[PDB]
Parts: sequence; structure tokens; C-alpha cells
Amino acid sequence: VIGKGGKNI
Amino acid sequence: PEVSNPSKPGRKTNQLQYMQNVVVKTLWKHQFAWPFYQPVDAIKLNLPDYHKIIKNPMDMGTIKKRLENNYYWSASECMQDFNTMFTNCYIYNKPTDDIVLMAQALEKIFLQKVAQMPQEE
Repeated sequence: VIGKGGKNI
Repeated sequence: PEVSNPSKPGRKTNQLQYMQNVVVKTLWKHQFAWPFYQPVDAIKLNLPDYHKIIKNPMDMGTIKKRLENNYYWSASECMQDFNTMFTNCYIYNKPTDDIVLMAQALEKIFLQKVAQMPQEE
């Protein structure tokens, strides 16, 4: 699956 | 999806007021909530597999508008929409993705607030 990438968590 | 459905029963309840004024409001102010404010935009985020995998999208903006429009019959129905939103996130994203941790932290608060919801009266 591609997924959404980092969100700086 | 739709924020109103002419064939679906809807009404006001004190529990649904709680979902609107406590649960939605508390989650919206959380710094992890912004990926859930609007429907997932598979084009802007370049997720050509998102709608292949997720068939029943849900987001907090839709839930909020449904509450304002008396779309729900019971608080349990609105809880089910929150569940669809979180479950979609777990089903689609990679297990190690940042958004999964964000969903987990919000869902813990969701369940804590549901545990305190007033009895239906």
C-alpha cells in the first residue's frame, strides 16, 4: 500500500 | 458521503448533544486531528489505491455536519461513524505510518469520553 507519509509525530 | 439522507430517521437526543459539544469539540482541538477534518483527498495526497481499499470513507467534518443536521437517531450511530473513520485509517495505512499513531491517540480519547456519556434521558 502507498500510505500517507510522515506527519512529524 | 452524504450529510443528510431523506430515507433515514433522524432526531435530537441529549446523548447526541454530548457527541457534538464534548466529543467532536474535544477531538477537534487536538494537534493530531487535522488529517481527519475533511474527507481523504486521494488526488491531492496522490493515493491512487485509497478508494480501491476503503469503500466507506468517513471524516470528522462529515460527522460534525451530520450532528448539526439531525442525521443520527442515536449516539451509537454517531459513534459508529467515528469508528468507521478510525478503522478506515487502520485498514488503509501501513502499520508503521505516523497517521496510525495519531488515530490511536484520538480513538483513546473518543472511548474515554464515550465512557462518560450521560445516560439517555
